[PDB]
Order: sequence, then structure tokens, then C-alpha cells
Amino acid sequence: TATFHRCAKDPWRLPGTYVVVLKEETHLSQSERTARRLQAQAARRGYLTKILHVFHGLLPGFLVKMSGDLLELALKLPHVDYIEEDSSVFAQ
Amino acid sequence: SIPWNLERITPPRYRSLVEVYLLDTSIQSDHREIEGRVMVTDFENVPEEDASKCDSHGTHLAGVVSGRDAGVAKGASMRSLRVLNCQGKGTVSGTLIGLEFIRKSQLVQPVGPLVVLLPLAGGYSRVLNAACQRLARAGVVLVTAAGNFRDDACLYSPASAPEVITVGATNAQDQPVTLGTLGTNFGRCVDLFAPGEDIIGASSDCSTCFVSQSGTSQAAAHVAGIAAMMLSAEPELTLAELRQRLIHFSAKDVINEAWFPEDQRVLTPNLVAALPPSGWQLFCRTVWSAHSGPTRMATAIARCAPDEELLSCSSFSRSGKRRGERMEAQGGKLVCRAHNAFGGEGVYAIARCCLLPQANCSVHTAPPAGTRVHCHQQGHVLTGCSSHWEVEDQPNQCVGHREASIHASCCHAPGLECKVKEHGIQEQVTVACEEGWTLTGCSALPSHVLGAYAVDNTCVVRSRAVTAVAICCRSR
Amino acid sequence: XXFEPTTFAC
Ligand SMILES: [Ca+2]
Repeated sequence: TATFHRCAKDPWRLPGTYVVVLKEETHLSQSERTARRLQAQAARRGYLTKILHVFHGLLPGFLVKMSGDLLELALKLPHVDYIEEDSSVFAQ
Repeated sequence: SIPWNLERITPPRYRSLVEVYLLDTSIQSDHREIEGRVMVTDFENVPEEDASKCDSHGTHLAGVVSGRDAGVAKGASMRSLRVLNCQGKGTVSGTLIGLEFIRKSQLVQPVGPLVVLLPLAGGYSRVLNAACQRLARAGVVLVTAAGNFRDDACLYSPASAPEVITVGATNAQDQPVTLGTLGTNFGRCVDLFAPGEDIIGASSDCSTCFVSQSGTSQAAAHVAGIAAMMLSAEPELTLAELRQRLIHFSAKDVINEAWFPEDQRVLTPNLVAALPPSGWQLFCRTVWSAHSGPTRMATAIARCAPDEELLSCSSFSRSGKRRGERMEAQGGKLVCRAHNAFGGEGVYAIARCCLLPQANCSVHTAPPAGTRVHCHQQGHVLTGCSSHWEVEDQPNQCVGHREASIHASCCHAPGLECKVKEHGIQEQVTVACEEGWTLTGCSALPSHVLGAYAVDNTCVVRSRAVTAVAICCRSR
Repeated sequence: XXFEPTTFAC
């Protein structure tokens, strides 16, 4: 049910940072919990993570800096709607 | 003395409670043009690099929006967020955080109507589109650049976000900017065009300097200032009302469409923004689908915005191998669905979307025998006719060929008056509603029609002995 | 200065 997306224009991709978007009704307390859950799981595999930001107000979810190897793990987390790899925007 | 672009958008008759947010590079907030009217926010989120350069872009745009001498909405209060670094680069994620920042500032210190200018683009982003959609649902007006790649805007974000006003760039000759392989993006995700080449505005070089820049952002900044002024005059406008009015007040058919790729010409709205001239009127707009695939069962869908009503539905394919269209319910809304045929490269669905409150609407179908249906009452009006078929090769009443099923759009709106206007003669036949009237439905009477679509208030039918049928309404 | 390289990707 949880899908993953990265920018179709390869040179504009920014691998290593991921926006995890939780299902719509998700309360901020669950968002943060889920972020901590993912951190725990990744640590049990010797991966280092950093939760850059937790989103609430428009979308629930969080910004995570982490190896892409953890994407499959991240996608199984409760509440996850989809995950999108960060990517560039430019002055127009 | 008047910059071409400020003149281009002034309507034939003319003479601070609104805030415009700007997500951009740094701002020289004390440049003469904007001094005192731009508040630098305390928000910053930029990727690392890899002093005049750093604030050039944002400074010029704030200038276009609100500048004392060369600005569109000269009395405009603005707020800047820094999301582009000195090379003008940002991240999707940094932008999200900024947009989130706006909603938070709104919740903690509300003011009046908010306009958000987003002078940036990356490729289609799901999350960035979603964020924009929520910020729009929350009652905020977003204006964005169509993008500078002489390409389809639907492939870029936030340009592709449907709820945001997406703005392409035209030049002093009113033509779509082109430059080599670059230039204004185009296509169905573009809502309208505005002046975007050779635009005078504040230069970060010194407190009193001006410079000419060009870009779809400049085009977008014009629309944001026009929007700021529209909302000063009528602050209760919703986004949907605001979008319809921008389209309505734009100059029509001044763009030579041969500048666009062949298959984007019908999709790209022929509109160059303008301030409105300065009780209730019927506003409508035409919404195009993406081209469906070439498979038989391929279909295309066009949808209206949440507060709009779908008043009619048509379809088109330039080969003409299509099986027509039909209005069907989907998620509580009428949606317009078009059908491809065997050997067909695919088809477009084309919706007419209007602002008509006080109204309930339904579709009435009759199956094949030609075939007829009608709206069976009074003060309940027929606004559109659709027709589809399974094969391959009258007031208030729709009629189509005997091997075809037929559909009527019926609306309850006793404030509305409608009339049906026909004309026939041959590549193309058109008929237009009289001034003061709004085109709600466009179709062809049953030779060989490639299709039909509404262009502003003109019904167009394309053929290869053919008559176009327009339904036209107004308030009484 | 027309299309300043300050705009991407002019
Ligand atoms: Ca749009």
C-alpha cells in the first residue's frame, strides 16, 4: 500500500534524504513515534539515521537522512502512505 | 515611461489587507522599490552551495509584485522565505518546510487573504503537489511558474499541482517566449500566460538600480500582483472564484498558437493576464484531459475543481478514431470521460467547468435506437450534450445518431437563462455566444467530426454538411 | 540583463 517515488529527471535527484508521508488522519504524536521506530530498527542493522524534521499542519510525516537500503524497512512502518526521495528545485 | 508589461496588463478602464508570501533566494529588503513593505521572515532552508548573485532573483520578483515604481500591485505587503541558495537552487523538502511555515504563521498570527508566490520548479513531485493542494484547501492562493524548459508543464512541480495557479510567459509581441530549446512551458497544466520577457524591476546591485530579467517566474509574479489586487477589492473570493476571474479578464486569442508543438495547441489556454476593469455573473472554464493511450479501451478523464460544476463534456482526437464521451458520477462529482476506438492513437476528454452555486445537476441518458433525451421540467436547464457508442463506425433536448447512446446535463438554476445557437457550412466550424453570455456546452450535430471543444465562449468543431451547436447561458 | 543566468536554465 505504501509506495516509493524518486524524481524521473535523474540529475535532479538527491539520494540520501527521504520525505516520509504518513496517512491523512495521522496525529503528530504518532508521526514522531513512527520516526523513532524507524530509527530503532535501522540501528539494529548498524545503519545511522537522522530525523531532520517532523511534518504536521499540511501533511503528516517526517524528513529523514538515511541510506536507501532502509527504504523497504521504512515502507513497512505503520501509518506510512508513501515515501519520496528528496530532489532539486530551481529559480525560474 | 510605462514599462510595456505594466501597460500590457492594464484593462480598457482603470484608476494592504492582502499579504503576498515569496519563497525564493535572499532579498535586499531595503531596496527603494520594496523598502518597508517586505518582511524577511526568520525562515531559511537551503541546500549547500557547489552577495549580489545571492539575492538577485528574489529581489527582482518582489519588485515586480510590489515595487513602488515598476510593480503590479504597488501597495502590496510582502513576506519572504529563503528557500533558494545563491545559485538559485532549493530542495523539494526545504520548500515543503517553507509551505508548512506559512500555515503555521497563519494559525498563530492570522491576517487576511494570503497569496503565495512559488517562483521555482523541479520535476513532477508527488509530495510537493500534495502539500500545495492542502495549502489550497486551507484557503490560501498559490501562484507558480510554469517552468522554463519549452516543455509540458504537467511534468514539473509545483507547476503540475492542479489547485495552484500556473503561469506561462509571453513576450512583448504577446507570443510564448522561445529561446533555442528553452522558453515557457506550455500545455494543459498552464492556466494562463503573463508578461515574462524583458521585465523591468529592482536590481540587487544597488538600492536604486533596476534591471530587466526574464522567466516564467516573472510571468508568475505579474499574476500574483493581479491576484493581490483582486483580493484587496473582493477578499471573500475563494480560489475557484479567483481562478475563473483571472481567465475571464485575460486577453483572449492574442497568442499565435503555431509557437507551441502541434499536440499542445488545443491544450494550451490562449490567455494573457490582465487586471480587471475598475452584480453577479456566470463564469466557466474549459478543462482538458491528458491524451489517452492508443489501446481500444483507453479512456481519458477531465475533472473540475471541488466548487465547480461540470456543465458539459466533449472529446477530441486528431485522427477522429474515437468513440465519443460520457458524463459519469465518480466520488460524488460529475467527471467527463472520453473513449478511444480501434486503431485510434488515443483521445482527449474535455470538460466545461463553471461556478454555479444554488444548483443541483444530473445526467440523463437514453440508449441507442436517432436517440433523444431531455431535461423534463421548467427552470431546470439543459447545459450540455454528450454522446458515446459501442460500435466503431428541440429546446431542453439532446439528439445523436441512432447507433449511439446520448447524455444530457440537467441543472437546477432558476436564476439562469439558456439558449441554443447553431451554425453550419470545411476543416473547422465555429459558433460563439453573444456578449454577456457564457458558453456552457459545445457539440456537433450528427459528416465526420474529429471532435468539439469550447474555447472561451466559442464552440469549435473540427472536421475533415457539418453543424456546431452551442448552449449559452447568463443570469437574469 | 535579458535572461540573467540567475534564472534556470537561461
Ligand atoms: Ca494548475
